[PDB]
Amino acid sequence: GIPVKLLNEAQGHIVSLELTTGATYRGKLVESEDSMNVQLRDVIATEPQGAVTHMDQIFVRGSQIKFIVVPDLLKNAPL
Amino acid sequence: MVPPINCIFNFLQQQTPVTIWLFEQIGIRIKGKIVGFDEFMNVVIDEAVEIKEDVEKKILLKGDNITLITSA
Amino acid sequence: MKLVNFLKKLRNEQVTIELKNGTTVWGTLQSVSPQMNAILTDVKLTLQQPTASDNIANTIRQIILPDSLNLDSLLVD
Amino acid sequence: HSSRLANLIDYKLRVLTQDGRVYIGQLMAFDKHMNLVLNECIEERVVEKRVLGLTILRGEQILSTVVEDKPLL
Amino acid sequence: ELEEFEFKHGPMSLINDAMVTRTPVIISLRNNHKIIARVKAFDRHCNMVLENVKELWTEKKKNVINRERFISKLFLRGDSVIVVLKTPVE
Amino acid sequence: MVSTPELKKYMDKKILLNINGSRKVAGILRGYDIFLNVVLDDAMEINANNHQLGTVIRGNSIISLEALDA
RNA sequence: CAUCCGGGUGUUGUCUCCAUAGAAACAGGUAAAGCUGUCCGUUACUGUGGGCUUGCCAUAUUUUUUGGAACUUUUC
Repeated sequence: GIPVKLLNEAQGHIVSLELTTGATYRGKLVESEDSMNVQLRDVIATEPQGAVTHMDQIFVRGSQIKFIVVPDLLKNAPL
Repeated sequence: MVPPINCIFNFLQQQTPVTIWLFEQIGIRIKGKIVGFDEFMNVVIDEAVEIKEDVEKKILLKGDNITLITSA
Repeated sequence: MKLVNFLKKLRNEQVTIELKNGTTVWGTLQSVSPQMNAILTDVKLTLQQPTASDNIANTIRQIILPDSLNLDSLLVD
Repeated sequence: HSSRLANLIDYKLRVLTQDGRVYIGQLMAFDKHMNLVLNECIEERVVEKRVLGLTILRGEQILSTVVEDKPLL
Repeated sequence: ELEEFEFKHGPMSLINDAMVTRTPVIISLRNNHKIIARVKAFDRHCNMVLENVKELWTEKKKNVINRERFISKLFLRGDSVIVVLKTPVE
Repeated sequence: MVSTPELKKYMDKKILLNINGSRKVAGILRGYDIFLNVVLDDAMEINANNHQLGTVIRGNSIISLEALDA
């Protein structure tokens, strides 16, 4: 469907995300998946208290991925 | 490759003691040897004991609440 | 062989349904989906204060239907 | 069924989430898991505001949907 | 298929066994509010239709205060159902 | 989604585990699974006191896994 | 460089045969037309009949729809 392939067409660019844990990371995408799995490099993690951190490689969970952010130029991509 | 199903078969025939963690309750612990199991992470622990180091004394566990299975 | 089939016959009915979050929504039913996705028309939703929304739409605890409906005649296939 | 979700396609709605946020923005897509993608997103924690852009929220995080405005031409 | 054989032999067979005789069932729900009513029809997920519903629940504001509520019909989804008691009259 | 992810470049490599409950442990990833369960050798948790163990980690409670050395 | 024998597409007109009531009625104008306004034929909410552009085609036991929820308390 359009919600799964819309992320795979965003790969290479940077996207932001939301967790069920509550913290968000940001980084340019390396891979996606049908589960809503993730893979980035150079994450910029930020908890609700606001502690900034660095994480090199991160794989993510489909259920734990809450709400993701896609590139604004990818809104003219056809479905 | 050492798969998570291929490791658990050695824990039954070896009869090793294994500690069980919680789904969302790290304050509790688990222990015991597992004789057999099932596909969904079902466990029949033998010599069942509940883990401030108050060890309280077959048990049957649900795979949805299992967290970790570490030999030793 | 499910109770979801009779709930599609519950269309046009008023229902003050409770949710797993625990809100209150009184409104007329539009349609019932096979995964319980229900559409509401001319609704009165409450959390906060009561706030009216026109087209309201797995968290539903139970819909408390009115007593004017005869249940056994709909409970047949 | 799925007749109700397509008729809202190309429409701005208010969708409440399970955490309590209600993101608002026009509907671009819908999926079988309740996955919807939106454009021009604005979250309202409550007196506040937030500017994101294009978001695709999951079916687990959703609570309901309610349309704010009619279809834009 | 195989759900029909367990429908009479299983623990849901008493849901037919009490529900066939018109017995009442006290169901302990997930909201911290036990349910008392008379059952009509149920399913494999335990989505039950009650008649003459009566809930019992404490409160605070703080001291303990119990309250009751009368419901005509309530098709409650089985996901909140956490313990169902087939308490017979006889 | 039977296709398991590609941790094969990190297999037999040092790890910095992220788990549920604010838990972390270091160990060499020996094997992977379809569900993301891992097998760690030289188990050493991150308290500040680090106790060596020598470990089969569960998949779902883990959040991610990092690298000590690049 | 010409001539000659032939050709295509479009438009309006005309002729032939068949059909007909229909509102093919009225008025503006161009190089062309319902080009434009009024206008009417079925007629926009139903029931019977046809066709599909359709619902994706049916998963309570790990990444979305059968719940890890419930409940308590402080700080502003």
